[PDB]
Amino acid sequence: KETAAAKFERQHMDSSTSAASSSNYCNQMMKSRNLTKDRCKPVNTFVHESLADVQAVCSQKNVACKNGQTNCYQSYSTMSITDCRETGSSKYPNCAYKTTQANKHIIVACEGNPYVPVHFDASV
Repeated sequence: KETAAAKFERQHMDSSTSAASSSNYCNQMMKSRNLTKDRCKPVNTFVHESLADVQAVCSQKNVACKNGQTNCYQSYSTMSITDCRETGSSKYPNCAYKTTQANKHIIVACEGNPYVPVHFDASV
C-alpha cells in the first residue's frame, strides 16, 4: 500500500516551484499527482516549502482539526501555497481548475512515529 505520509507528499507537496507556476499549474498538477484518476477532486492545496519545513509544522501550534480530532497543527510562519479549485465547466475526465497562489498559515493533521503530516486540513 502507499503510506499515509507518502500520500500526503503526493497530494500536497510541491517544493520544486516557489509559487503557483502558470495559469495552467492546477490543470497539470491535479492530473500528474493522480487527483483526477477516479473523479475530479474538487479542491486541493500544494505547498511550496521544503519537506522538512512542512514536517516541522507537526511540532508547532496545536489546533482543533475540522473533524473535531485534536491532532492538527498550524504553521507559525506563512508558507507559499497554491489552491486548486474545480471550475463550473470542468467535466471528468477532462478536469479543469483555477490556479490561485497565496501565502498563508497551513493546518495539517499529523499521525505516526515518526509524527508526520498525513492530511491537509486548512489554510488561514
